[PDB]
Amino acid sequence: GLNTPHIIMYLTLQLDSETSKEEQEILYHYPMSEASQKLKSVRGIFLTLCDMLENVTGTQVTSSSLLLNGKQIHVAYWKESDKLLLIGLPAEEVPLPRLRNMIENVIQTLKFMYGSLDSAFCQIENVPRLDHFFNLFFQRALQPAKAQQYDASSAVLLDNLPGVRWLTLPLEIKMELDMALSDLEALYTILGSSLFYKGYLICSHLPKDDLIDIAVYCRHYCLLPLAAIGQLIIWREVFPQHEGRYFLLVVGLKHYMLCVLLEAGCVYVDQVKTTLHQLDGVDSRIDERLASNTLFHYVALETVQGIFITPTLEEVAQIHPQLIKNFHQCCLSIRAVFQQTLVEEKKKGVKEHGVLFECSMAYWVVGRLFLHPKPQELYVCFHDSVT
Amino acid sequence: DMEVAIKMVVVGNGAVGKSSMIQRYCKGIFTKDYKKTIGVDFLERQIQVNDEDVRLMLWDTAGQEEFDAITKAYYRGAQACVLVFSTTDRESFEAVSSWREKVVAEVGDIPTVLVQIKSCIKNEEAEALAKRLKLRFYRTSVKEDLNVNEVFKYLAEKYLQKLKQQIA
Amino acid sequence: GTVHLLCLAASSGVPLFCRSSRGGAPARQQLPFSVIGSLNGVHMFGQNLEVQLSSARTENTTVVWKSFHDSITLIVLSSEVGISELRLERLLQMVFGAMVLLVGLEELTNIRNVERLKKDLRASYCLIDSFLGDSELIGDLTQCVDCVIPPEGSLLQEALSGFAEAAGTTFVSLVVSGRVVAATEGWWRLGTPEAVLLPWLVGSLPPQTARDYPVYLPHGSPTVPHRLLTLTLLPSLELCLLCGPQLLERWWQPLLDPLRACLPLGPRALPSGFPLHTDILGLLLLHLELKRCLFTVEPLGDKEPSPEQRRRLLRNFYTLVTSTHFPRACYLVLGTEEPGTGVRLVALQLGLRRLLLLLSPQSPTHGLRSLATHTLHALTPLL
Repeated sequence: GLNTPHIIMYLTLQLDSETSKEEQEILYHYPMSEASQKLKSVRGIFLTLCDMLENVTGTQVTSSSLLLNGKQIHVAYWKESDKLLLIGLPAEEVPLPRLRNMIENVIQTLKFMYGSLDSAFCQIENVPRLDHFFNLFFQRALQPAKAQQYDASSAVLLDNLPGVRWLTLPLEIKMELDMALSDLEALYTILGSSLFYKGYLICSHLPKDDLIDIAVYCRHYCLLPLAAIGQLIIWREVFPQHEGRYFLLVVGLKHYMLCVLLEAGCVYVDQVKTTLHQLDGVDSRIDERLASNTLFHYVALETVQGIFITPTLEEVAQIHPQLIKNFHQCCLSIRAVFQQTLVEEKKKGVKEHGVLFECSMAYWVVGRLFLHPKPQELYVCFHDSVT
Repeated sequence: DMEVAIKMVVVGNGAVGKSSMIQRYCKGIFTKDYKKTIGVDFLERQIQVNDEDVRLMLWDTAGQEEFDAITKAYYRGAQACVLVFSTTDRESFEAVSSWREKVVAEVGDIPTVLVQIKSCIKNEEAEALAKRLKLRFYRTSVKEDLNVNEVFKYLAEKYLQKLKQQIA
Repeated sequence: GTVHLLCLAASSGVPLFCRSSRGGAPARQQLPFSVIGSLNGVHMFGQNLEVQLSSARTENTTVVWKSFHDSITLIVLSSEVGISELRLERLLQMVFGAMVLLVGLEELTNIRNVERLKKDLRASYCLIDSFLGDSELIGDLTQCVDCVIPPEGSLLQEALSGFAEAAGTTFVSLVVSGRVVAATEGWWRLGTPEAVLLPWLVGSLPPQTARDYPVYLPHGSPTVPHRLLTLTLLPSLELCLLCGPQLLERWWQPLLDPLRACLPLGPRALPSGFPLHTDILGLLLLHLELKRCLFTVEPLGDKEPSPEQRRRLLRNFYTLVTSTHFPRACYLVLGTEEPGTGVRLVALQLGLRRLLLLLSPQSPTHGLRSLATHTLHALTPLL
């Protein structure tokens, strides 16, 4: 809720000024209300903790937990040169691994917005839109319920995995979509593009290092609804972890979301609108595809390409409402167990995990990792009749 | 080792360069960048006083009013205190009385002493306050590198006298 | 595996000692006052602002604070690979329970002076750095007594009852290597921290024929100085007797042979040659209603060497099992993707008798729950 403590803030380390007011070390803090003043006070604890753990441990502070008013609040860190970004959310609403994933995603999004996040927070003209974005951030983290409630329930897990909800496609539909997107590629050059349908990614040529940024930016603004109009013509400069300008276009029409990245060194909108109009003949086919073993649910994920496959809303329509949310909630902890070995592998560059549930009807919620083949993760709920 | 572990609490104004003299005294552990966020800096310097390897837990306090109530938490249990002030600075000259009354009202009556480091003020007035509040003034400079370890040795000797007094 | 335990006086701020067991071995490492002062200061900053700073995790290590009562705090640094918060919190609770066991609530709350407090706690490190270093028991982490089932003989309990009646005490316990072999009902009904502290305390104590030490019961008698008499009649075997050479020969003389059977039974828990699946390389069981723990590491020692490794995997797995659990089960297969490599860890809760298992990778993944149910059915008649 709104009254529940939460904060996002951007302190400056190595304070070298004679003044010691709040604005001296706080570059930007949200929310500026009664839900964050206490953490605004404990900011000094946060700074001392970061500096101390820098001195004693060679690594950065991953996170911390603080018992406020009888409930534990998790705070996640990130230390840059002279700046420390820091977020804080309740544990009962946001578990710690989820909090770390949200912090890394939000920092990637901010770097996608305006260069390094130092230039994101240092400026003042971006304060109102930063407040708007963080209001969306907190309202999504705390009040996801805003086709009903199924996406919100699945969120608590789906945001954790990289990628988008990839929709399995026939050969002909994929081929014609690829041809249309290549025709769209044909002042600026096109790095690539990606088409999403009703919140489901339908076809991508963009490299994953920018596709992930596209996905997280679109999601942070609730641009991927389910069973959702106008002409979204988003046209803005972005900085996708890569000098020259790296502009971005996002065109929306009748459940079609085409995101195309442009390099540098209505002109580019008319042809994409015509492409969407001519592709409007495949919406019926893609809807037919969207419509229509003891395996109940699977969130099979790929890493190198960067996509995950989940059953469609129609598939989950046919104890199931409890099943999905319990499965996602437990897969969050299984995700934590797996990110332990994932960061171990990243250092190099464990095998699986299983669970019973009887909140009824066995469950065998099983997470599996594949590192010897192309890295990927699988998460399955199924009955215990056959294993 | 059986260290006595006497706790210094040092109170000044934050703009008198007390951090400089304390860093000059004890090397290694500094933790200098915490007075602006929490309000106290923690330092240590073991010193050989009268056959005793006395451990000195120095707790520098932030002179800014931003950290005052929290500062009151660090005074309690401190085995001795030190009031620093500068001959050049004026505010600390009258702030020493406030610091003394606060430090004695927080934890209690302690065998402490003050120190003037590194003019706008006269030595006679400093002696006046010193004789007024039972402690002796010390003439200290950032360049002489003296009249400070004697301060700490004297305070440690006072605490050692206290401990050997009530141990029996 | 660097680990530092710092005990601080919350009211004053002066640390009590810097006990640390870096690298498992009892290294006499002195943590510089920089970090001690800084952690104490952040703790008082939180306490003043009515916000309890519990823990802070970094990529390498993990630090944790907590405040017992009002005047005592304990903080830990720990760089061991595979650390979770709950292990550290149980360690904190157990060290505080040990403190109140050895010095009592008096001189721990309402401290007249902390110098004599540290001088008194000088007689208390040994159990603490036994805790912090590598240990053969997990009773600290699970808060359950590391009981070992006797060789299916009521003669042990009868002899213990006779000894208790002779000595006029209801708190008597036969313990081997810190593992509770037998005890009267009063010892079973003992409070949660000291029930596991006392056998551990004696295990950490130097081996002597007879010893008399004063303790305080964290449950029941936090202030009453109960005297504990420890008698080591046999190597690694000990008898504890609590009170608020003709001492054992009239009861324990005919039981010398079973006690001989208990000399190797300590490290090798469970009845000797118990019928168990040969793929199990380490067993760990809990009885939550009775708070009784059974932790054995050598059911099959030829494969997967370094039993301390098995102990650490079982402890970490228990931490994750408590994280998820708190007709349910969970398993974790670790190691390389190559078949025949790695280990399996299984856990099953049935009838408030949560049980853990460590297995060779050849064990059937599909039958892991079946094997756990079989082990639970084989172990339920034991206790």
